[PDB]
Amino acid sequence: STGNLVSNTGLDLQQATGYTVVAEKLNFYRFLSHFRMVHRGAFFAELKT
Amino acid sequence: EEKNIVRVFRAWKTAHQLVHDRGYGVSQAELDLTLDQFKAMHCGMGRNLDRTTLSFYAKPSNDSNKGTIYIEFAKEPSVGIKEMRTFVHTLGDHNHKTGILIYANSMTPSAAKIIATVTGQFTIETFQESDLIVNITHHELVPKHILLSPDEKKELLDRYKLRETQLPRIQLADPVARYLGLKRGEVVKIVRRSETSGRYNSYRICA
Amino acid sequence: ANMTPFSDFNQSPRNMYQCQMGKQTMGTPGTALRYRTDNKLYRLQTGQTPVVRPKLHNTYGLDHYPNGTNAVVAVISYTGYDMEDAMILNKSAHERGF
Amino acid sequence: GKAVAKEDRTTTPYMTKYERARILGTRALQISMNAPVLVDLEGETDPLQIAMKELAQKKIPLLVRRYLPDGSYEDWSVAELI
Amino acid sequence: TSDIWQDGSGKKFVGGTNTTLIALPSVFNYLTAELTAMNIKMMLEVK
Amino acid sequence: IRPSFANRGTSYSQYGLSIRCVRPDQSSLTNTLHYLNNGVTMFRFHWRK
Amino acid sequence: TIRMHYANCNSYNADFDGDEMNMHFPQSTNARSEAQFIANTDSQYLVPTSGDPLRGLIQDHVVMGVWLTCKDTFYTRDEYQQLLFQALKPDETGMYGRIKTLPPAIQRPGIYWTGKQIISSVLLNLKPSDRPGLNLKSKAKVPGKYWSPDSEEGSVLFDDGELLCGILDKSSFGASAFGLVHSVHELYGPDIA
Amino acid sequence: FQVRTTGPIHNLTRQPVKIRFGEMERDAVIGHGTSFLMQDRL
Amino acid sequence: GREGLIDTGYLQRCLMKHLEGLCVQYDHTVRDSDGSIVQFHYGEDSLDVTKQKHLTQFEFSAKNYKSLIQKYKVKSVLSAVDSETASSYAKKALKKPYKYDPVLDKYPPSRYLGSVSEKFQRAVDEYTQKNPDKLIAESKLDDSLLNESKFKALMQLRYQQSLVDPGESVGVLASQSIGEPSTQMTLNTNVTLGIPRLREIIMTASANIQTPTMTLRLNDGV
Amino acid sequence: GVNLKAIWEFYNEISMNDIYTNDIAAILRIYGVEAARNAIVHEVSSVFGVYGIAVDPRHLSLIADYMTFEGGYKAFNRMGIEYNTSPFAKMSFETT
Amino acid sequence: SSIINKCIPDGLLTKFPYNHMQTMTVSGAKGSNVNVSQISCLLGQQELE
Amino acid sequence: LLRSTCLYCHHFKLSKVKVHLFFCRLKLLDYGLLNESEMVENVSLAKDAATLMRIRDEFVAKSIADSRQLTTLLLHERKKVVRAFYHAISSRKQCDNCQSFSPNFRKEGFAKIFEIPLSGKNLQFKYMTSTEVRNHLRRLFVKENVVLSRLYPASADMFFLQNIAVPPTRFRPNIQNELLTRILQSSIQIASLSKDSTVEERRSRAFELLINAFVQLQHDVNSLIDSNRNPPPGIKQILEKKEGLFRKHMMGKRVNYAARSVISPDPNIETNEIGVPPVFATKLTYPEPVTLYNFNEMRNAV
Ligand SMILES: [Zn+2]
Repeated sequence: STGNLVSNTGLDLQQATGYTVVAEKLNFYRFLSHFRMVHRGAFFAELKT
Repeated sequence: EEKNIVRVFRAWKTAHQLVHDRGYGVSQAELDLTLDQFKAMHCGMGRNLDRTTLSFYAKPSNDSNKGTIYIEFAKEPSVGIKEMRTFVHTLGDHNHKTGILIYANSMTPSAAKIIATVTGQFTIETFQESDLIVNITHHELVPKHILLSPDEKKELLDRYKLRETQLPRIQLADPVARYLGLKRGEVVKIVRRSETSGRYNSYRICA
Repeated sequence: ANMTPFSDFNQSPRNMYQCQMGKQTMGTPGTALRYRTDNKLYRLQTGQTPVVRPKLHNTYGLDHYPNGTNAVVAVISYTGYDMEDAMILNKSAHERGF
Repeated sequence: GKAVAKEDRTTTPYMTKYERARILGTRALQISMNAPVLVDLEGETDPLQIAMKELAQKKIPLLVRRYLPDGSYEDWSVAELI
Repeated sequence: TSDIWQDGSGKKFVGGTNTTLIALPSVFNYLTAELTAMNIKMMLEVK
Repeated sequence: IRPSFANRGTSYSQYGLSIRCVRPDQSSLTNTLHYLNNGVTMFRFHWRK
Repeated sequence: TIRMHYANCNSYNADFDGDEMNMHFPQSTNARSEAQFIANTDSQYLVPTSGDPLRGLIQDHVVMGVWLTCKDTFYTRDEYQQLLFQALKPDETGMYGRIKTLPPAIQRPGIYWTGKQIISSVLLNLKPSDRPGLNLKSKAKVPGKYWSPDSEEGSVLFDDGELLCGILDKSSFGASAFGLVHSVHELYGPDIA
Repeated sequence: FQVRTTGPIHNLTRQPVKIRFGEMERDAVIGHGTSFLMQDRL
Repeated sequence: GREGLIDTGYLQRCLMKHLEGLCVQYDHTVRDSDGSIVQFHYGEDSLDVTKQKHLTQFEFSAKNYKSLIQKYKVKSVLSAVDSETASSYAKKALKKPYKYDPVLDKYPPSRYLGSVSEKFQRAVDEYTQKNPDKLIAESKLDDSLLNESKFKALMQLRYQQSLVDPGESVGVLASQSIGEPSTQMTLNTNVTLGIPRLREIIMTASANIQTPTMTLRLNDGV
Repeated sequence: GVNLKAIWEFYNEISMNDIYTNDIAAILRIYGVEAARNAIVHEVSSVFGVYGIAVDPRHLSLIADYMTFEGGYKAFNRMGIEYNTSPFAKMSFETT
Repeated sequence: SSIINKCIPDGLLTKFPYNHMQTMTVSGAKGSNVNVSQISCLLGQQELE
Repeated sequence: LLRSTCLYCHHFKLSKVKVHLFFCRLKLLDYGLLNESEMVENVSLAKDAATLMRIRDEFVAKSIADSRQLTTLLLHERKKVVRAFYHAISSRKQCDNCQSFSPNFRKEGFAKIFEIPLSGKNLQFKYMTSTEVRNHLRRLFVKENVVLSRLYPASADMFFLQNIAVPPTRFRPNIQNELLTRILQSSIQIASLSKDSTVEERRSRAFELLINAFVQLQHDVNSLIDSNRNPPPGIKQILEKKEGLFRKHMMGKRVNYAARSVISPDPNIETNEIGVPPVFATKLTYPEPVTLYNFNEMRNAV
């Protein structure tokens, strides 16, 4: 429901929040694209380079 | 190697130049001193043979302002008090109201305050070589600076209903301020050549 | 991005806006709507497949989620209201169930 | 303070771009609040444009004060401005 | 007697006559309120 | 090779080597090799965050 | 939905995709007079950064202006009258009684007006009661070599408020200096511009 | 699309409760040099 | 394309902060509202770009000049304004020797209809002599409809008639005229360029800049 | 890099016309105030000169003739913020 | 620059006045010559940063 | 300002001649004299120090007499001057008029202040209640009058608060009210504990509980005004919130009579006029006085 990975150890993962998306079915392409997308993490988004 | 000679020579076409740019008067020969002209004037066995004779003066072309000025070149680095207080009574006996000193390098601060008091009606002023060697007035980015009489200053403050603190200021440590020899409060009329619409005359003061 | 007519023609930023916006289209989000407990869904009533298509639009079974229709487009500076990217809609074709 | 004498007035004799604006503003205000009009109407209804017809002939009261930043001020009749 | 007056609690008083009416945005009034809440207050005069 | 190393382990350097080693149940943890300026290598790792 | 003209797009720089706006109305009379005279849209023609005007016509207007202005054009009496009125529509503006035209450039074997005569005509229709007609020569945007080697159009030239030669374009009218409309702004007051 | 001729005022500061005008717009009106308009609108 | 994508305002409360007042007082001595001057005859007084676009357009002014002479309404202007004092002193100041200050400093250009810019006089007279192909003159043939003095008066007229509105709050005009074109564009195609540069030079006005370069032209004997 | 003391020495190049990437500290400190004025004028005019935008030099005139008012040149931040006479704008802009 | 100088002023089908895109380009309305060059000749080198 | 004090000298730590110098400087700067207020330093030289102070004082008197017959520069000068003055007053440790060493004081961010007694060698030549230091500063203020007057005549309470004001319910429809209730509970506990103390290691436990409640009160205030302490917005936290006053409410504020809509262009209407739907023409209305001639229009509209 939340995505926040509350663990005594980060499980060797940089970021610890926003791990889940909601399968927004507004449109079928939005659906599939939600499934197949990947992301690198806002730890680099905070970094404009 | 011996580039010191060209240095101290060039220091004059900034010193003898600093006679008018002040209002005093000097032979057009002291402004047209060639490189070898200086050597011929101040020479000797050396090839160093310049010192102990680099000292001149000038009197006003306005015939007033009480009195005249005298320039001098103290070759000894960091002249200190044992050379500074000494070269004041020369100005006094010669009735030289204002004197000009040049030192290289690092004039000691301890031997600056105690002379700054005995200035009084006189003004030791102030420069030192290696920093003022060519005429900064000879430049593209510096407009024409002209002093003003309290007559003209009164006229300016009358035309604009001002108080003498409502105008733009110039700090005293400005190179052009000391160059012009400014007292704290006198109004400079500068001539901006800002080439967007003609050249005009702005006004500044010193506090 | 593959489901794009002649996608190898337009300057790439256009294709990029194409993906990002086509993911935000008012088409059918599915078929079994009667039992959808969602917040906000969107469905368009009169749908048809394109005339121009890449084959994989038929292969991937996209026949079961049309997202637009096929319009009679005429590029012309006629009206004077369609500049700054603007566009006009035939009244008749609109009331006719566009 | 002081009022500048009429004889010596250094302010621009021109109706400034701002002065016309404020002047017409208040003249519309007066006229709209049942003030006497010093120009014949031509069937005109907007109380404001009427002041335009008034200014166009410069037949208008309500001199203006120009304040010098020092503390002085000029008093220019609208008929006297350009 | 005419000059003097009373309080909502009944405290008699007198004076404080020189009073005028001024237009100002009420948000400034709120600022004065919360600034009085700091014991810091401005003394704005009028003509 | 990343500068962020040297500013933390000052005897270290940006030169380094890592591996994100993983158990058979897919439970990866990392451990970085820090080549320090003196010459030794420090065996960094993470536990209890 | 609130409607305005294109020529304001540029100044507001809005892309006309949906970007909404705030719409204000002054209460008193002085404020509305002030907005009416100082900051009326017609008094905002030269941006403050440099003198370059930014309000003006856009893609479609410059395009068909180029097409029509080209000397190859011709108009019977019907077209000329319909077009002149279509542009004028004085009633929606007022202040004007009756429409005046010019004679046709050619008469035989048939009367025909050119678009350049048309621009001259409209320019005449707005000529202030007593303000001498406009005389001017300024380069066009389209280089002359496009029309022909040693093409004569090249640069718009026209005296006393009558279009003589050259074709109008973005440089003539629009966000451009020393075209036609900019001289209009200077001469016949802004409101006529 | 939200019109507001008038409505509720704030609890504390009597402001129309939550259209925005100011803090960049102020620069605009004072750029035109249109004081009465500014004091009017704000 | 996508690179062009990832490549794609705090100044406007900086350059607007100290530039609130900056208003054009009536004496034509532009100050902040506190009382102290910043300039005389703002930025070469004539005016901000609006009514100074055609000052350079000598030809188009001289072309018709008859719509313009009535637009300026000479018969009213010449009534209450002075013209010959500053027009006379302008010649004497145009004598290159100093002790003849610019008339704008001596005579306010709001009423004395001879007081204009210096470079303005240089340009207008230079144009008068170089290609006067439309201004006739010899002078015996001028007295039909033109005059050397006529167009000269027209130009002195346009300048005086195109002064700044005394009372323009200009500091924010410039604040806009920098802020808008600033964030207008920020992308590049070594010296630090763009808004970082303008930031260091204006916003922090700092010693120790990042790409400090000097440039000196050489002489003949090298 | 900038060392004016140094360029004083050589006479191969004319010691009058010398463009500068600003470092307006140095140019102001040892050329006078007006030098700094014209310098930042031409400087920012170039800063926009690299772009296809033209900014009439009058606004540049004003920015310049103000930034250098005191006799030095003041940055449009806490320092220049801290000297205005109106206790309201100062209350309004950065920190109440 | 060579092949562009050769093709676009004359290589294409219909000449300046009747060509509606030549118009929208050269009249300053919308586009530029670099646009007709890309669409009609070539794309050139892809300068990325 | 306390740190710069001298309890035994009853003065500041500084020399009275430097204090007098800065006094002359500020007085002559007051009337708009800057280079003259800087010329007060061209005087070179307790009795002799008093004579120099006479020299400087009389020079200010004269220069004022000449000047008699505000701007950014002046305040920019006064501010720098007082900065240097304070940097100087904060440095001296030993008295010059008292020649003694006042017992220094150590502060705390948690609103706690005091320090240890004097040193033995210094005799040769913590946290407690606020009333003592309050009277300390009151004594300094009444004693050092002229300079302080130039600085800010009455200066006693400017740093402390005997009774704070409460706003009407009109501004408090909450959190602020609760914080006031808390500080009142604090003040009633203080009054009670003080009465317990005056009516009475008894002093140990009594002073312990007393200073505990004193600090709880002072921390209650510190929390009420500022929220950064006592880990609940404080007043300063709602002003400098950057989300409240002076920008969301003073320069930019919502208004009446202003619509907000999406735009579409139109070529028919005008470059000047804007075409508006009738909805807004209804929902946007403005006042109008009625004269005799515009009467028919207004009547028709009604
Ligand atoms: Zn003591």
